Amino acid sequence: CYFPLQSYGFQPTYGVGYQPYRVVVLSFELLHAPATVCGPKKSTNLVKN
Amino acid sequence: KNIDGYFKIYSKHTPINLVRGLPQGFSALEPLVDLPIGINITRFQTLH
Repeated sequence: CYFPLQSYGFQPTYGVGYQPYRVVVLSFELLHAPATVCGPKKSTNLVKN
Repeated sequence: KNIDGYFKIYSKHTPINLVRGLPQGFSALEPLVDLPIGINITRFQTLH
C-alpha cells in the first residue's frame, strides 16, 4: 500500500535528466463554431495609379 | 439572428413622437457587432 501522489525532487545540482522542464502543450479545438483565434496578419504598402 | 453560427446584431435609434402602437415611417437598421458564438437558442426573455 503506497501513496499514489509523490513530489518532484527538483534540485539545481542534478543533471539535465532530472532538471525541471516546463512543458506547455497547445491544444487545438475544431467545432461548427467560427474560428476566433488565428495567427498574425502581415500587410504591405499601398501603390496607386 | 443566427447565420451559420454568426450572430448578427442590428441596431437603430431615432427619436419619435408616439402615443400608442407604432409610428408611420421608414428606417434602416445598421449593424452593431458580429458575435461568432454559434450556440443554439430556442427561447428568449426580457430583462426586468
